[PDB]
Amino acid sequence: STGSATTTPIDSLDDAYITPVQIGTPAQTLNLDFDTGSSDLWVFSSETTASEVDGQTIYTPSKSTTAKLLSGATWSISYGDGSSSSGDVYTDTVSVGGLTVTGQAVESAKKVSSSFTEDSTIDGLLGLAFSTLNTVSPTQQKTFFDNAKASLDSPVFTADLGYHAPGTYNFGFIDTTAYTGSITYTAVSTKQGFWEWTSTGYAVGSGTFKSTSIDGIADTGTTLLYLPATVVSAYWAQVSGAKSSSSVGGYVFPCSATLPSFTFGVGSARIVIPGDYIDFGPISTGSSSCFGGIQSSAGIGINIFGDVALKAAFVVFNGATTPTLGFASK
Ligand SMILES: NCCNC(=O)c1cccs1
Ligand SMILES: NCCNC(=O)c1cccs1
Repeated sequence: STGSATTTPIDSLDDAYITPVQIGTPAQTLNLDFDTGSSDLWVFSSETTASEVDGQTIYTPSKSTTAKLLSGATWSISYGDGSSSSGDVYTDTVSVGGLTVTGQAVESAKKVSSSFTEDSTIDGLLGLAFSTLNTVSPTQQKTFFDNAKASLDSPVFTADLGYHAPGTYNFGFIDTTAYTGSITYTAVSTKQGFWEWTSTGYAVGSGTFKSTSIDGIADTGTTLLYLPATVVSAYWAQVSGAKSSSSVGGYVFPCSATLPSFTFGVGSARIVIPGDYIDFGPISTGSSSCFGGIQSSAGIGINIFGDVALKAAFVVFNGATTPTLGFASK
């Protein structure tokens, strides 16, 4: 089997991407944030505290003939950005882009943190990291990809995120029309439950490439590119008037700037992030200070190849017995 779904930026900055997902019988379509950095599929629901719902579409398990309470199971998750959610669990039929899984754990939120409530465009998350990170207790649950894998034509999914445009998530096949050149594959560690890999180095603009190992995760659920402070300082040093602002919480730059590109290495291959991809717009409405798309990971404890990086590539998440990542230009 295969599936193919379009993913759409939630706003003009690409702060996140939403992908429609069919849950239940008859289908209830929710717009979920596909997150290769977490492993829970959770939704706003008829159980969510009413004051914490503001415009999201909810899953109502009592209206699905295939929904079953997963008795005793609860979940609770805290993300790296400080946001959180928790609740109970149903199993139900979940389809993405024509690919159906029966008996998928659908984690129903009873509580969500303010940043979820305040984002009316995201109806929940669909985790695509390794199932070892799933938070359901006392019986850990599998991701949608892990449940689908055996049925897929190839045990893979691909992320093709757009810059200020829609893109695609495919499951079970590699669309050879969607990228240029060849795909370079690189090793993955699953030891922390993430799609963790080692980049071979970086360049700033037309500068020389620096060969250096940068361990990090491929995380579609993180907006920005988070790298070591040395690398980030080298990038922003090429932008007149850029500075790290403790008050704003990262590097800012004059909105009048033309940003340089940023290149990262994948083995002997190179992915180029155009400068425009690194502009996240005014820090507040009407400001002439703009927020940078490359930020330090020093406060995180891991480097994160988020959407800024991933949207410059066609990315293969290879879930073979030994997982690997693939990157191609496009
Ligand atoms: N801070 C806004 C609410 N949190 C989110 O939208 C998340 C997306 C992916 C991981 S957390
Ligand atoms: N240098 C121009 C300031 N940047 C912007 O207005 C936007 C960034 C992303 C969408 S608009």
